[PDB]
Amino acid sequence: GPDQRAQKKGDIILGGLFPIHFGVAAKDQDLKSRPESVECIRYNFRGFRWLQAMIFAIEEINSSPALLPNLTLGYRIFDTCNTVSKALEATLSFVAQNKIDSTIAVVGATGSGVSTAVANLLGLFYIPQVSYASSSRLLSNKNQFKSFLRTIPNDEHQATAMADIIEYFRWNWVGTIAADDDYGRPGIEKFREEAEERDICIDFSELISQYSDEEEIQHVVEVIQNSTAKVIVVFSSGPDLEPLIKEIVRRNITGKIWLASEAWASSSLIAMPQYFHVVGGTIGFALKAGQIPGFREFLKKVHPRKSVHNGFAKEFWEETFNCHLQFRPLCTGDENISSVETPYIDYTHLRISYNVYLAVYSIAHALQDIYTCLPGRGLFTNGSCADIKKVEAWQVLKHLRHLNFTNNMGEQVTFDECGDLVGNYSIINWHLSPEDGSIVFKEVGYYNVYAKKGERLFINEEKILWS
Amino acid sequence: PDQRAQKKGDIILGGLFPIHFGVAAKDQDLKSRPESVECIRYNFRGFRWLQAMIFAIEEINSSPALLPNLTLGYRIFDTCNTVSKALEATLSFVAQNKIDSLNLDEFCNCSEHIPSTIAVVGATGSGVSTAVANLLGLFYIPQVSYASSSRLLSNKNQFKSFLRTIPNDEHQATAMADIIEYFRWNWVGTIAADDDYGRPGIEKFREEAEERDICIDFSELISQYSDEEEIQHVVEVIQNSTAKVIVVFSSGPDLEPLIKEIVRRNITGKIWLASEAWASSSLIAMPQYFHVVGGTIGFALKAGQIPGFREFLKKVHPRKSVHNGFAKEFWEETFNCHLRPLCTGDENISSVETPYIDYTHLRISYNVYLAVYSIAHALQDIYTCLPGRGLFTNGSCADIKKVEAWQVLKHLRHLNFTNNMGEQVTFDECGDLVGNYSIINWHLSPEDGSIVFKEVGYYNVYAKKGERLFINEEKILWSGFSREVPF
Ligand SMILES: O=C(O)[C@@H]1Cc2c([nH]c3ccccc23)CN1
Ligand SMILES: O=C(O)[C@@H]1Cc2c([nH]c3ccccc23)CN1
Ligand SMILES: *[C@@H]1O[C@H](CO)[C@@H](O)[C@H](O)[C@H]1NC(C)=O
Ligand SMILES: *[C@@H]1O[C@H](CO)[C@@H](O)[C@H](O)[C@H]1NC(C)=O
Ligand SMILES: *[C@@H]1O[C@H](CO)[C@@H](O)[C@H](O)[C@H]1NC(C)=O
Ligand SMILES: *[C@@H]1O[C@H](CO)[C@@H](O)[C@H](O)[C@H]1NC(C)=O
Ligand SMILES: *[C@@H]1O[C@H](CO)[C@@H](O)[C@H](O)[C@H]1NC(C)=O
Ligand SMILES: *[C@@H]1O[C@H](CO)[C@@H](O)[C@H](O)[C@H]1NC(C)=O
Ligand SMILES: *[C@@H]1O[C@H](CO)[C@@H](O)[C@H](O)[C@H]1NC(C)=O
Ligand SMILES: *[C@@H]1O[C@H](CO)[C@@H](O)[C@H](O)[C@H]1NC(C)=O
Ligand SMILES: [Cl-]
Ligand SMILES: [Cl-]
Ligand SMILES: [Cl-]
Ligand SMILES: [Cl-]
Ligand SMILES: [Cl-]
Ligand SMILES: [Cl-]
Ligand SMILES: [Mg+2]
Ligand SMILES: [Mg+2]
Ligand SMILES: [Mg+2]
Repeated sequence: GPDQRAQKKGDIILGGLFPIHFGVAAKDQDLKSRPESVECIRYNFRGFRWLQAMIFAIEEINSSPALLPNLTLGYRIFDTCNTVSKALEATLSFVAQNKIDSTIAVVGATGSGVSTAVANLLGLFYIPQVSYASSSRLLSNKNQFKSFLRTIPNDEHQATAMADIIEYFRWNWVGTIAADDDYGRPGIEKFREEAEERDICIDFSELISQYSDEEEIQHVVEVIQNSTAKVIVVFSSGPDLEPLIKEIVRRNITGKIWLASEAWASSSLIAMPQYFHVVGGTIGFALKAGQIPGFREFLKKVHPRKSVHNGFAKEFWEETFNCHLQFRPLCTGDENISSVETPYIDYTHLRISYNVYLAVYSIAHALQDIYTCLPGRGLFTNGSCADIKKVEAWQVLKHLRHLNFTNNMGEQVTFDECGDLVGNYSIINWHLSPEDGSIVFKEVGYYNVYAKKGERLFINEEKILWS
Repeated sequence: PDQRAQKKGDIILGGLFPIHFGVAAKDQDLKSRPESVECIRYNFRGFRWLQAMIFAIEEINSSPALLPNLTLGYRIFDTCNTVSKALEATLSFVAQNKIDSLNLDEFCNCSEHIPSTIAVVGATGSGVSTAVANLLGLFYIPQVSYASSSRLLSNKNQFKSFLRTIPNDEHQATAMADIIEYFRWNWVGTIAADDDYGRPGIEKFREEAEERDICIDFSELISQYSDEEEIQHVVEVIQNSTAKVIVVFSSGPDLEPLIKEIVRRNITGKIWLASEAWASSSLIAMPQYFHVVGGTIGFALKAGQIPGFREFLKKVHPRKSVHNGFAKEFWEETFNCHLRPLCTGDENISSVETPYIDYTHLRISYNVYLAVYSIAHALQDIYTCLPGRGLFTNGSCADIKKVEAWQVLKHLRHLNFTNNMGEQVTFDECGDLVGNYSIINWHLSPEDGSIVFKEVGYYNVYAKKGERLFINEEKILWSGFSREVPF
């Protein structure tokens, strides 16, 4: 498969897909010469941290005598660059054996459009796929996506929560903006429905993307400028929102109340001090934080020399310290992760990282249920058991479907009939640090998804800065 | 990959067609290894589409002028209107390319006689074509769809190798808004197939409706595989709404279960605005639904002609058609027999009415024909390329003895030829072809008792905004029969 990867041999192999870069180099192909492989661009430190959470979980599991005693979990982890084409190249390598007719499960991907394309392929071979971040309602369809599960909740609930917040403040007038993809469009469509139900009037609705040109961006900015709406609901990833926000900042459009979907509510591409005059005071959703003891210390042990199995550690180092590995100064190999602020280690809560950790543990526990299976008490024909020495992916899928374990936070993890894992949301608000000058994500509330109308939303208004 | 239509040649075109309407829905409990899904419900019109591709290729091969050195072969698979079947097929189309991408030729035992697919014709449903395009685009294999009209496929960043001989739905959705504004209708309902055809068609409709101050009372989603509760919910929304006009963006197969239940409950007096995929669908235009579905107003693509195609169609035979492995089941389904009594092998295609041969106009069939000819002409442009005047680096030319798919794509992107109807065929920068629409209205035949598609207007996409619609109000029969409005 692909050149740059994180790989380690084992008895049972987990595939991994993570956005180590935010995108791909805009060399629009006129096809005058044979297309070359496209270059990934813009290092995603947070994504590398996500990838680390998978490697951490696997090492921790292998270090546990109790969990899967006979066996070692290995891995094969690739960079998607947030792009369907790269994700799919990687995925063709995961199914290489099956297609000729060995990867037993896949953790990923991030964007719902990437996970969809991956799922169409993995589902052919009944290889289970557990996404840590793809939240589109479209992936809940088990007729189309037969092998897909996720440790993040479905956006039906988040979109409803957005309508509930607006109704809570007795607002009645908003604008909407959505990424033109399988995350933004179904999220905002559900929002529209719930908003109409609550007599919230929507003054405009625009689409954006990472690749919107100057005219498209200009048009959206003009719609925003010509509207009396103050509250703008935005369902988008950071990369898809960034070009719009840059232009809004350029024109100094001040005083908007931004309501942020979870994909950009914590995005370092948007939460930048020099945008704060436009973007300050945004209110957004975040998933519930989880804890992973020892993960931060593991993170600080990365090294381009010592990390033999993780071929992304090299570029990570070069990007962090702005150097080149043996004029771009050469890296010493002795520099200090703690001296440079990036999202790699500058975080307070683990959210998506926790979902990654749970995705791996879901797979591991499903395998453990195979290991401990007693004849007659199994899930397959005639109460038969699968053989863990010769496990097939479809058996792991079966076990993932019936999985029920208690996680380190004391919570039961099970997947519903659609492969979804239910969850609540935290509500955060963008403040400026008086110490730091940086944007701080203050928790101001939470949303309890499965409570009765009018008992779901808990907000501490006193904590909100409207700028 | 078992049943297929296949024939060797120097240059191979892939094909994808919905020979069945769907698959046997059977939730797998995964107590034993999953088996492949069963395709169900023979699609005679789709088999005709597949025939138009084979016909075009035989015609081209019979032409001394067009591609003289070379023969075009083909490898054509049934999608059953499903992503998974389409993708199994597509993995065969890219088998060679894929081995190269992963260096798999060295690390496992791999053949040296895997024939290369140079272009693919298909698929039908936009949801299927999108998934196929993600894969074909990886290898820059050109894909020319004859029916996938979603605006999403116009995105060349995502779908690098996709083109089509059908217009995208942006104008069609606009036309629906124009018609409503024309009749001063308001508080309309919308229904869309929950896929990449229905959702973006209705989204564009919503935008245009808003621009014209048309209010929408409900918006529901449906599919072929909706369960009883889902269908019941949508029928209840329709029952509880004051809306008389309902805009429906869906294929026939995705609409059929909803319509059956609407008929079951005798919901009458609705004005249905039909997207092009179901405005002529034999699954919906059935006499016994006419009390619900009569008077539907919908869109139809421009017809084209293919001399000799009808006669080619009548030549099909389970014995003689060695290359077309769908001919067997076609025969059995047409004559209700087995190779249910045994088939003689001598029965007559003209004795049984199915969509195979019971048609007036070739529309999607013509798109299929043009898709194949688009590929052939792009190849011809390679054949006739003169050094310095070529499309590649330094005005260089491709070698037609060693053509690569990406070069065909390049040529398709700049293709400009004149078709048998005297029209220029070119694709815009998004891989799209422009087309007008006829507006049709569902009448009942006084002779036949069957549903007839009366032209009552047209939509000219070349005219200025607000001057594209023409309707002849006098020709509309409301609820299918009434010249008096309202009644
Ligand atoms: O499904 C999707 O496309 C989004 C992608 C996404 C989510 N959360 C994120 C955090 C960082 C980067 C990307 C994301 C939630 N679902
Ligand atoms: O893009 C899609 O999914 C639809 C599929 C489709 C169209 N027209 C048709 C006629 C007959 C059967 C199917 C179709 C237009 N685009
Ligand atoms: C917004 O206002 C500008 C300046 O008055 C006007 O000319 C333009 O047509 C408007 N643009 C949009 C997209 O509404
Ligand atoms: C935007 O407008 C403010 C006043 O609201 C003005 O000071 C300046 O032009 C802009 N703000 C900044 C931080 O540049
Ligand atoms: C999961 O297991 C716990 C502990 O036995 C049990 O209480 C809970 O009811 C189970 N949940 C499901 C959904 O099976
Ligand atoms: C959300 O939190 C509430 C309050 O702690 C709890 O009762 C509920 O079960 C949680 N829901 C989910 C889906 O985790
Ligand atoms: C429609 O009919 C009545 C409205 O009062 C009610 O019993 C039923 O639940 C309604 N259904 C829907 C989908 O609105
Ligand atoms: C259904 O209702 C209409 C009258 O509005 C008509 O088509 C038909 O006579 C009715 N049939 C039944 C069984 O109710
Ligand atoms: C195609 O060819 C004709 C003349 O043969 C030319 O005039 C026309 O502009 C061409 N079409 C396009 C879209 O370039
Ligand atoms: C569309 O309609 C008008 C004639 O009504 C004409 O200008 C144009 O040629 C038509 N285009 C096509 C592709 O038929
Ligand atoms: Cl990803
Ligand atoms: Cl799947
Ligand atoms: Cl981000
Ligand atoms: Cl098809
Ligand atoms: Cl493509
Ligand atoms: Cl149909
Ligand atoms: Mg262990
Ligand atoms: Mg809009
Ligand atoms: Mg020839």
